[PDB]
Amino acid sequence: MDVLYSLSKTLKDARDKIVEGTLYSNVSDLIQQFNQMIITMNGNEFQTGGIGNLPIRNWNFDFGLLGTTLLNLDANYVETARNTIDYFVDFVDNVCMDEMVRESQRNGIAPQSDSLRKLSGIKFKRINFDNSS
Amino acid sequence: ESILKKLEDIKPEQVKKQTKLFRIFEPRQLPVYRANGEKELRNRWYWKLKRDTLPDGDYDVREYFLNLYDQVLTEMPDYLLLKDMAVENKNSRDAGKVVDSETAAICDAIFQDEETEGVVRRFIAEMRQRVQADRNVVNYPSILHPIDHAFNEYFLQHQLVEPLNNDIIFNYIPERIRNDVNYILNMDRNLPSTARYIRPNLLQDRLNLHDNFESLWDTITTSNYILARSVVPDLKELVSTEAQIQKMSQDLQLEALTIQSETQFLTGINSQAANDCFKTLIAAMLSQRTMSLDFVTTNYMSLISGMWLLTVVPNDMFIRESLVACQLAIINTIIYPAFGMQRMHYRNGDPQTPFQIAEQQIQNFQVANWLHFVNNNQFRQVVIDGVLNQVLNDNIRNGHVVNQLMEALMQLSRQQFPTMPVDYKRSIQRGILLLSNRLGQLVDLTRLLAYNYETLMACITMNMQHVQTLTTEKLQLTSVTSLCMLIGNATVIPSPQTLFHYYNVNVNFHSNYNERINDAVAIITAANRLNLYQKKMKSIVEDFLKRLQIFDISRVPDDQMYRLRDRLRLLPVEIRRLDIFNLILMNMEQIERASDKIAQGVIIAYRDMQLERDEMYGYVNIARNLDGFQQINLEELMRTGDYAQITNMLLNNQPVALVGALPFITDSSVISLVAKLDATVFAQIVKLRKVDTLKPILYKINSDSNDFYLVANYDWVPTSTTKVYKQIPQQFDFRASMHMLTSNLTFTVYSDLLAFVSADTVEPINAVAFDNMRIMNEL
Amino acid sequence: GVLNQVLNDNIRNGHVVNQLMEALMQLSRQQFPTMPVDYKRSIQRGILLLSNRLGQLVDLTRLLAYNYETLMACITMNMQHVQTLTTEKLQLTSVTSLCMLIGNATVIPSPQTLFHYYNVNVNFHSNYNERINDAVAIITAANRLNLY
Amino acid sequence: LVSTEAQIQKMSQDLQLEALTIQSETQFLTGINSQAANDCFKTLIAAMLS
Repeated sequence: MDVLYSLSKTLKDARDKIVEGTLYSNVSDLIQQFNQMIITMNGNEFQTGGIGNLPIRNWNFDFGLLGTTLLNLDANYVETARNTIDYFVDFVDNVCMDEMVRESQRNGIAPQSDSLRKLSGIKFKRINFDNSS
Repeated sequence: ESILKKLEDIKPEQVKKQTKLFRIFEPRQLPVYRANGEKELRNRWYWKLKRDTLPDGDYDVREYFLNLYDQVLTEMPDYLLLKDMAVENKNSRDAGKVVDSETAAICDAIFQDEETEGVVRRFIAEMRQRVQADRNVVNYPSILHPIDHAFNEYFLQHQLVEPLNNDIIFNYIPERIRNDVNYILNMDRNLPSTARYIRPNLLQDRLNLHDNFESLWDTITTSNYILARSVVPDLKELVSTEAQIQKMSQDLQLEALTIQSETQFLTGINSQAANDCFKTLIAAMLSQRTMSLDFVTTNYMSLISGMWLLTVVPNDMFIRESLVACQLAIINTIIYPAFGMQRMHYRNGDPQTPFQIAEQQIQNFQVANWLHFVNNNQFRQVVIDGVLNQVLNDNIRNGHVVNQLMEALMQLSRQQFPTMPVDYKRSIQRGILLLSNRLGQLVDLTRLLAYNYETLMACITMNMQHVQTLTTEKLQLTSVTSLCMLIGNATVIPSPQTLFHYYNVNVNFHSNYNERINDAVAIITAANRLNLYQKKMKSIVEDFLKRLQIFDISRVPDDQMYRLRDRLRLLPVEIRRLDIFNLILMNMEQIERASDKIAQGVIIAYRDMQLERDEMYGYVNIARNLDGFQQINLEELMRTGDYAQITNMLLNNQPVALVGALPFITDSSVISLVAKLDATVFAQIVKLRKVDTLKPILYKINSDSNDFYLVANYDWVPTSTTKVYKQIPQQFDFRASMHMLTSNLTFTVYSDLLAFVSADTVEPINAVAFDNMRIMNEL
Repeated sequence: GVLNQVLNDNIRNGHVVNQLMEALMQLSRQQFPTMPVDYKRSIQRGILLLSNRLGQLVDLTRLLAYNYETLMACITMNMQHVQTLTTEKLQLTSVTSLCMLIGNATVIPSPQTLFHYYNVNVNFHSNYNERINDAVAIITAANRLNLY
Repeated sequence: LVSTEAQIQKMSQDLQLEALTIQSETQFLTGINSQAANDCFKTLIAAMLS
């Protein structure tokens, strides 16, 4: 949950902050968090399940890091970031839907979807950051 | 240079060939005796140790088997062709062959022996080789002891040669060289189906010497730097130094009567410095050796060239103090005075570099943007073809960063320098003009550096590790200025032969490193598994480092060697070595029990026990096992020196078994047995509290004994109160010892694959970079 | 019946050196925020010079403690701890020599050395007691004989 | 004991004292030898004993 929340929070920060013309210092820490998320997710295969009518979806992460070279973000930078963010938002939304439609009588607080169970592994703890909601 | 001689003298790996079957046992004739101890007319063949040289003491026996493991690893071949070992069997019906000549000698001795049964002679007469020429296979008869057969069968079934063809030779070239359109490769031989080669072991560093072994890593990076220097191509058709100095003097308007900063701009401009800078940069990035910046702050040309250098080379390649000094000089001599900013008061030890502070403080967009690029220009770590590499930014590789630097420089030239005398602005403008008169050459030079770097990087086999090294390679900024002022339009790329040489040296070093690691790991693991607790392993690591050939072990402390030992001890053993050691572990008890020099122990009972009957001894006071007796371990007794228990047991005549590798006396005297001399040899243990002098009596009573009539004339079965814990030899069964050894009939092994490849370059004027454009483009 | 000054068991088995190692490994990873970087590198590399001798330092601590305990077994007078007027001056460079140069060759007191040390301690203790008794006897005799 | 030459060179290479600006470059590694190590061992054990 904390990892899934951190992924969504990073994506929301990227959507709100990676905008044309913005100082790189406005986004430096966000870029580092985002690149850490990319590093952690790269090479991991996920499946969001087929319960009910939710389509079975497969997710592969082989993304390059976001650049650090611009003093102000230009349109090319925003477009590359937008592409990566769009894939990640699709993944997070699908994981959230796959978790919401499942329930358990024995341990209903624990993750039920397979992807959220995988994201509970220690390797993904690096993604975890500000939990302010 | 002696370092280059050491690194380029390393040979790939000495190929071991087997010339004879490995043998621990041989057949041997022995007299046999009837159940009553009378000698039979017929003899019997028994397996014996070929070299019965086992020591006294269990610890020394385990040491002996570590030495045997080393011997077997020495004798284990890379490949084997049995026809080289094949010799005539003179009694073969078909006049066929056997392996090895030792087998032939055994067969001859058995066949000629009058006591040999005719069935054995028939069997010898049937021993011959079979050739399957279609499959390139041959089978030979051999006579081997089962343990010998296991060792030789393992050698035959685990050879290191693989089929070799033209496709394999071509694929041995790194993929990036083959994918380059600047190189054309050719062959003139069709290698046959019988061609073989041995793959180098290019595993990536399992010791992680780049982590926490800083002296050793400094040595490795120094050797790599020297080799990279040797393979970096020399610059051709540099601008004439005299002509360029004349042109620069005209641009600078040097005045005889005035002391001018611009004069120092000419300092240290010559082709030697330019070539040295080129080599230093490429070699330092190839070896990931930290560079240090040497410059005079009064040379503003040095600072402008330093701006170019920090644009193109990622700044982590520089030691922090020198980078900070260069950046601070650039800020306080060029940038801040240009914009009228107060001189940067920079603190030594600041978390930020001067360029980072200036980027936060500079309101001009082009200058601030170039500063930000420098502040964030880094190597990209990428695994390519299984090798970790440090890749440059694409805008460095196409030379586009030079344009950003030139934009910032043009912005600086346009500034007013409000708080400066006008001649100061004139000096800065003159230095910038010297650099900007060669913008096309600078783009070409950046592209050439990047291309040579990545082409030579394709030849690197070990992971490129980015860690600041203990010592640096000094780079003079005047040399950077020479390279910027003198580089022409002549494109120089590594020769294909140079690339192959560099790649082969890297492969030789990598393979040697892996093979020495495997040897050290096998020895360390075997020594632990043999419980050699008194063995200090420093010698093993010292041998390992010596065989790596690049370190001076006299400079390596014992603590570092033992840290290396700890890291090696965690690695798994290579499969062939592990299987050989498993075979030795499986069979060492049997090999030790075959020795005629030692017994496995002695049972002191205090009751009459009949001597056992065994054809090769007659009557013998041997124990096949220690069942029904308390065991005192002699090795523990010798280690602790505490003799209370053994002294009490001996003084009280308490039956016991003293267990451990012991030498024994052989006594064939019936009178000596009747005198009960075997019971007299233990009192010295109590007298002196030593057991390394213990030597039990092994009675051998038979018709060769002088007083054997007593056995014969009294229906008396000899009895003793002591027994030797010992095994009897196994009979040599000729038919059961025959094995068909199979191998390839014939093949040829090849060492240097790239010798079959002839490679040339396209015309350098038409050599292209990764972006398909010519590397250099100036008229 | 003899008071003894004994060590924490973590010193005797040398386990606490690991903790020291841990601490100084942390110190080798620290930023040293305002420190000039060459000096920081030198400090961290010296820290690691001591750090990378963890096995030798554990062995040295165990050897020191074992030698201390074996020799302390031979002491017969109470080991009273007092801050003395004068001290033995110990150079930290000698500590550096011991820490950087100790190998893995165990050295323990010889049995004859232990017997000699114990015999000298016993002789000193016995002589001390006998001279106390002689002095007390003479003083009490002089007083009881009224030798004012 | 570890060879004084080897350990001294190791310490000098790691410490890079020459490259520093320490007013006492020579004094840094003085007093590092087998005699000092043995004296330290004796001093520590004997001081605790007494």
